[PDB]
Amino acid sequence: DSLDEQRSRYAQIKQAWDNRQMDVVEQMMPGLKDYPLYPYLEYRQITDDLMNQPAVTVTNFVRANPTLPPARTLQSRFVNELARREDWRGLLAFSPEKPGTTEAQCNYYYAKWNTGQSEEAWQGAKELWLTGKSQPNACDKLFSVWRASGKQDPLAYLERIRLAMKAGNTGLVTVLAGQMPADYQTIASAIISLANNPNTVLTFARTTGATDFTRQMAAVAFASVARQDAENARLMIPSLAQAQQLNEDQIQELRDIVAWRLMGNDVTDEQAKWRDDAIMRSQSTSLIERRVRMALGTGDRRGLNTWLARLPMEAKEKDEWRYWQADLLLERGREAEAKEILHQLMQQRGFYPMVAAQRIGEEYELKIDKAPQNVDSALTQGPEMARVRELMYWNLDNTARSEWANLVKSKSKTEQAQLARYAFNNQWWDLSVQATIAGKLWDHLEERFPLAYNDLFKRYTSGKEIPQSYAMAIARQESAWNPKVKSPVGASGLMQIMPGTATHTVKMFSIPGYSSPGQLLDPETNINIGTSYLQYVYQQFGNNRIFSSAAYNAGPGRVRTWLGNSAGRIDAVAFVESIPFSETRGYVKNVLAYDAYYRYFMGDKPTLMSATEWGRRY
Ligand SMILES: CC(=O)N[C@H]1[C@H](O[C@H]2[C@H](O[C@H](C)C(=O)N[C@@H](C)C(=O)N[C@H](C)C(=O)O)[C@@H](NC(C)=O)[C@@H]3OC[C@H]2O3)O[C@H](CO)[C@@H](O)[C@@H]1O
Repeated sequence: DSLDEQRSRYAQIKQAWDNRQMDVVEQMMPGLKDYPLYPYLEYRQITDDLMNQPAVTVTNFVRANPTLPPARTLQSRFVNELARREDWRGLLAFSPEKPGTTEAQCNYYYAKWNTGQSEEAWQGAKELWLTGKSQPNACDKLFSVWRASGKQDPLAYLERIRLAMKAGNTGLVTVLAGQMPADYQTIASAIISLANNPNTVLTFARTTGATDFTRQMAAVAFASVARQDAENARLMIPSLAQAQQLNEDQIQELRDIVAWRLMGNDVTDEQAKWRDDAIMRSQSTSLIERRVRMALGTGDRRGLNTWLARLPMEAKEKDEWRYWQADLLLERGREAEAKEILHQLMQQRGFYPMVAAQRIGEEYELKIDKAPQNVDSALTQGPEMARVRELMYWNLDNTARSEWANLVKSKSKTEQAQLARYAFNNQWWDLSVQATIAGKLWDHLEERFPLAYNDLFKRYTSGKEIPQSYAMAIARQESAWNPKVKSPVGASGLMQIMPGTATHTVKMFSIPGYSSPGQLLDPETNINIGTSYLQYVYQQFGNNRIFSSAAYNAGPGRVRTWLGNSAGRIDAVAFVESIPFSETRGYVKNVLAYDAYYRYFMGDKPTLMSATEWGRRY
C-alpha cells in the first residue's frame, strides 16, 4: 500500500458513502486505517448513528484524537445528545467539566440541577443569563427551574433587560418584561411599549421613577429616535433631562447621540451650530474624530486645525492624525517640524507611512523580515501536519484551516514563522497568511502576501485595464486567499462575490457557464467573475483604485454620493480618510497598501498612488 493508493480509496469510500452503498463502505473502512484522514471517516461513522451511540464509544474516540477538530466539537455535540435522551447522570459522567459550547453548557447545568447540585446549577445559570444576546433554546429549561427555586435575584432579572435593550434585542426585552417578577411589575408595560416603539421615550421617562435603570433604558431608546429623526431627538433633550433629573454626564451623552446624527450634508445652520457646541463639550474620541473627518471631507482647513486640536493626546498618536498634523504644518510653512513627522511615519508599516513617503517625494522602504532558513521541525513531521497535507490535497481549505489553527496555536514566534514558510513553500497560500496572523508576524511580508493563483490572475486581467497586482490585492483583503470561505451574509470565495452580484455580472459581461452560486467556490470561476465586476467599477470610475475599491465594497451608488459630498474640493488622502463607513475606509486603506506590496513582489515600484490618482480633485 502507499499514500497514493490510500488517496484513491479515500475518494472512493466517500463516493460510496454519499450514495449510502454501505456494503462498499464497510468493506473499505478497515483498509484505510493508516491513511491520515481515517479519523474523519470514524467521526462520520460515529455521528451517522449518534442517537444510538454508547458514551464509551464517544469517550474513546475523543481521547484517541486530542488534536482532531471534529473530535473536540463532538464533546459538546454528544453532551447535547445525552440531554436529548434526558440522561442527566450520563451527561455528567461523560462531561464532568463544563463543556465548550453555550448550548452544551446550558445542558450541563441543567444536568447538575437534575442530579441534586442546585447551588452549582444556579452559579452556571446566572453566568449564562447575564447577556443581552438570545441564548440557545436549551437554556430555557435551566432559566425556568432557576427562577422556580427562588434563588434568582430579581436585580439579575432586571439587569438582563438592560443588557438586552443595549444590544438592540428588543424582542428579548419584551419577553422578559412580559414575565416580569412582581417586584418590577409596575414598569413592565412601559418597558414593553419602549421596546416596541422608541418614540414613547418621553412618556416612559415621565411616567416611571427616574433611576439608573430607567435612565439607561431611556438613553438607548433616545438613540433609536435620533436615528429616525435627529431633529426630533435634538428638541427632546431639555424635556428628557428634566423628566429624569439627568446629571451633566448623562445630558452630554444625549448631546453626543444627536451630534452623531447631524454629520450629514443636509444639516441646517442652526443644527450645525448646535452640533459643534455639543462636540466641543464632548469627551467622546470617536465623535471628535468623526467631526475631523467632516472637515477633511469638505476641504475645511480652519475646521481641520480646530478639531484636530480637540482630540485627546492619546488619539493624536494615531498614524492618520499625525499625518494630518504634518499636512497642517506644511501649509503653515513649518517644513522641518512637518517633515520630521512624515519621516517618522515612513519608518513604520502601513497606508499612512506610504502616503508620507509619496508626499515628500521619497521612496518608501519595505521592511521584510525573513522566516528561518530551516522550516523543518517536529511540528512539520507529525500526524497533524499529515492531515493538513491531505486536506489541502483535496482542496478542503475550511477543514484544513481548523487543523492549522491547532497547529499554530500556543507556539513560539519562531515556530509560527517556520510553519508560515512551510505552508508558503507548499503553496498553501491561505495557511501561510493564517500563520502570519496567529504569530503576529506583521513584517514577514513575503508570507503575508503570497503570489496566489498567479497564472489565473494574469490570464483574467490581461484583457482588462485593472492591474493584476490590484486584482490580487482585492482578493487578499477579501478572503486571505481561502477559496472556500463564505461570509455570514453569503459572500463567496477568493473575491467574496455575492450571489446577486455574480448573476448581474455574468449578464452584463455575457459570461458563459454560470448556473449556481456554488461555482463561486471554484478559484477560476471566482477570479473570472470577480475580475469582471472589478473591471466594471474600475472603468466606471475613471480607472481610479480609490473609487473602484470603495465601490467594490460599498457599491457604486455610495461612492457617487460621497463624491457628490466632497464635490472636487479635496485631495486623494482626504477623500480616503473622510469615507464615512469605517469598514469601507479601512478596506480602501488595506487594498492600496496591499497593491503596493504585490507590485513589489512582482518587481515593480511600489509607489502608493499613480500620478493621476494622487493629483486628481475629489
Ligand atoms: C471571509 C470574510 O468574512 N471576508 C470579509 C473580510 O473579512 C476579513 C476581515 O479582515 C480584517 C481586515 C482583519 O483585520 N482581519 C484580521 C484577522 C487581521 O489580522 N488581518 C490582517 C491585517 C491581515 O494580514 O490580513 C475580518 N472581518 C471583519 C468583519 O472585521 C475577519 O478577519 C478575516 C476576515 O474576517 O472583510 C471584507 C471587508 O473588509 C469583506 O468584504 C469580506 O466579505
